[PDB]
Amino acid sequence: GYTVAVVGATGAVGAQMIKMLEESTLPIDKIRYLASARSAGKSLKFKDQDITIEETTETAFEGVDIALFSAGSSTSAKYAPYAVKAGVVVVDNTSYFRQNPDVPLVVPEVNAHALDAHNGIIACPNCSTIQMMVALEPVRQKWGLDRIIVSTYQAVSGAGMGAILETQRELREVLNDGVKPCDLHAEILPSGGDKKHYPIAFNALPQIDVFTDNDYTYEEMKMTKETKKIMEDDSIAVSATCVRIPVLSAHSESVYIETKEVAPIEEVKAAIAAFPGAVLEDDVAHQIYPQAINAVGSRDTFVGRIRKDLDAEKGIHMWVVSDNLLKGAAWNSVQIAETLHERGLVRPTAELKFELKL
Amino acid sequence: GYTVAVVGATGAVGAQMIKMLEESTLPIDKIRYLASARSAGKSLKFKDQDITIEETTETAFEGVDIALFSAGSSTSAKYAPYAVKAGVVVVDNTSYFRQNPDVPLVVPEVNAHALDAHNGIIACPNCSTIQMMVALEPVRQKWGLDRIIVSTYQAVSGAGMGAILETQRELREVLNDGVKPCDLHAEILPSGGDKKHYPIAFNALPQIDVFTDNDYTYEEMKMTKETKKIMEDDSIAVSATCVRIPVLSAHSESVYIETKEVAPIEEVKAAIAAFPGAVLEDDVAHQIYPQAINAVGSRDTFVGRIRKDLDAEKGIHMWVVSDNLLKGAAWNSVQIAETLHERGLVRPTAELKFELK
Ligand SMILES: NC(=O)c1ccc[n+]([C@@H]2O[C@H](COP(=O)([O-])OP(=O)(O)OC[C@H]3O[C@@H](n4cnc5c(N)ncnc54)[C@H](OP(=O)(O)O)[C@@H]3O)[C@@H](O)[C@H]2O)c1
Ligand SMILES: NC(=O)c1ccc[n+]([C@@H]2O[C@H](COP(=O)([O-])OP(=O)(O)OC[C@H]3O[C@@H](n4cnc5c(N)ncnc54)[C@H](OP(=O)(O)O)[C@@H]3O)[C@@H](O)[C@H]2O)c1
Ligand SMILES: N[C@H](CC(=O)C(F)(F)P(=O)(O)O)C(=O)O
Ligand SMILES: N[C@H](CC(=O)C(F)(F)P(=O)(O)O)C(=O)O
Ligand code: NA
Repeated sequence: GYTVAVVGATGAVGAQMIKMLEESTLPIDKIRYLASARSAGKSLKFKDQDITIEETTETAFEGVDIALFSAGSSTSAKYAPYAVKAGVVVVDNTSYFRQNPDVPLVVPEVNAHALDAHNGIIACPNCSTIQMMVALEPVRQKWGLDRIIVSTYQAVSGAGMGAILETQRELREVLNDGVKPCDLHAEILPSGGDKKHYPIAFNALPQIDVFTDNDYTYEEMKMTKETKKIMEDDSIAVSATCVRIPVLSAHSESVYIETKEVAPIEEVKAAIAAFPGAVLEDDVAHQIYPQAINAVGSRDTFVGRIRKDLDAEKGIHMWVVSDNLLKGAAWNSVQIAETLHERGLVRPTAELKFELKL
Repeated sequence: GYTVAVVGATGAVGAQMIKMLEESTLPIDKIRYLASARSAGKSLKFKDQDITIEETTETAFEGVDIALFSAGSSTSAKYAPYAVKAGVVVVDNTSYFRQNPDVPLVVPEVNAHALDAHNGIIACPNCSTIQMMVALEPVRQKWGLDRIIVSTYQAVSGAGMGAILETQRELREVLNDGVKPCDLHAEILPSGGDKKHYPIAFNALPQIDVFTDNDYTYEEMKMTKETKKIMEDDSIAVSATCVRIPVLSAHSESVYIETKEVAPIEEVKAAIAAFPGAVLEDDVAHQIYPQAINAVGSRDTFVGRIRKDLDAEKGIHMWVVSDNLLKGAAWNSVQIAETLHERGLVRPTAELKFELK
């Protein structure tokens, strides 16, 4: 069996990585929980076992077969290359390595083939991108994809445990203490590292991550760039608006596409229904559509409100929902590791292709 | 001055209509509040004065100059034609008369001209449509509009006072009682008149109003058909997705447009800033963009996140936010009434064109 390390075991994704590992088929002989100096020394469960949390260091990866990283881009940049050098296969939840040509960017239902040529690091894509890829890939396979316009409705757990706690505090202050939403104090949202912070309670913040040079945010551009890499087609036009709403878990997305060929809606429905990891929830006669609260806890991606555009021949609208901590993060990572095992790809990489930052 | 009646004075919109009238320049000699039998007798304030709520009947409109309706489509269906008969000018905040060719469907900043030929009824458009029209008209004036794609983030107050209280209860039960959002009991949302009801707490419900036979909701279809009427151009392609989110007040909209001619972004920002009723809130270097919680209480429509599409040369994305009970309803209605007064259009209609029921 494998020695498996979870880096960032204490965070929101880390907690779900633990759960998905507990429920995994992976033969695990030994598990290790790694975090920062803040959590080192504390204890955390794996099933019934007590696991002591260790500080993540350059030397902490000896004897490790598989390491799942979810501790921010900084941690992966510093330590993932040292893990590869130790002989680990890293599944990385951060954006740091995603656009590196030596790094597969994988949703297993879409591009498992990319895993075969890995060089020690597999990047888990952006959470909002992942669920959109599951929904759209069965459509692309049959009718092609020319463009995507997406507006997201994103849960706060994607910004981490602190953002979850901030959201609950703000809501409790409003609903129990009578504080006005605009009088709330915020410390993290919309973006922890950015200069200014705004309340999320009873609000909708059209900012996820920091702004880039082109007035789109990094989140919006990640949706653009990662889609093109995952689907291996730079010609797919993608533009996004990414918005944080008062939901703790599960991202929802209003997705518009134009296919290359006319895609009859009933066949699109059937195509999505038949695609692994995708579930059709589309019965408007009984008000059946994907809902964030129903998707929580499920590894599946739910698709409904499917209908053609009122004017554009090749245009289709839909509503896509998935648990952002599961398919958006921890489940996608564990599924990658299971696929690596299936394909006999869990082994050291001889040639190091990644800078050691010390 | 005028005698002004508010029909549906006790509701969420009714309360804001009172507030907008209290803050209005309209010369009001006498104020009347109308509602159902359940409210008849009770008292509501107009500034410092005590006004007794009257039951709305087909004969209760004698002497009235202006009637603002926001009491449901069936209430306007039954009573507005009798108000017109009595010589009233009706400003209707329901969807009922909106597609009638004899009825102007008005956003004052956009199509005030349409008021001149009114036949006693002027329809206030759908809330989510209004703020989109305020944002987009200044762009259409200069570079035209080929298509609109819009995804909404709608506040629960649009569904009425009960939807607010249902949302608050649900959130309290999750946060205070540890009830999973899954297990919440709902009675109103997504749509009061529909068969099944779902929790909104920590959720996003892709249903507003009921479904039509083309799989779009009436809300999505209203944004389509009302846009075409307001902008007087049936050639504008409009497709919408309308979503309820856990916000009490103010609608947000992710709006994609394609113009007829390429519209330079700084000029688009300048045109929106210069347009009455629209405010530019767009300074990404300082994280400035419209926000629902900031828009509550204001008559203005706030526009930001303005940027060209990454690929379509004439494509532009933006973010539009307005208080759905103000510009979305009560303020648009009162502003209509003020515009009628300015244009000398508050007078009895000679020819009745609406069937008495
Ligand atoms: N409510 C509770 O009683 C409870 C439950 C769960 C989590 N928590 C705590 O709340 C914190 C919230 O985290 P967050 O909002 O900042 O984001 P987060 O995404 O939820 O977690 C970030 C993860 O990255 C790890 N990390 C950060 N810097 C690191 C470094 N230099 N080297 C190795 N790992 C590093 C963190 O470990 P560290 O934990 O050591 O910082 C954490 O596991 C967690 O870190 C956790 O300690 C509390
Ligand atoms: N706790 C709650 O669930 C909640 C809270 C406040 C009010 N309500 C009542 O529930 C009903 C619908 O719920 P909602 O929250 O969506 O209300 P709403 O939209 O905020 O208000 C609807 C308004 O229309 C009026 N109206 C209804 N039927 C009428 C009729 N046949 N003739 C004249 N006026 C009429 C109501 O007056 P009336 O008040 O006289 O009915 C009310 O002022 C309303 O009638 C409202 O009064 C419910
Ligand atoms: N902030 C996250 C998305 C991110 O920006 C991220 F976590 F860095 P990713 O690795 O791209 O999923 C969110 O709102 O869900
Ligand atoms: N349900 C309302 C919109 C409506 O359906 C309406 F109140 F009937 P309208 O008069 O068309 O604004 C909302 O979501 O805000
Ligand atoms: Na194998």
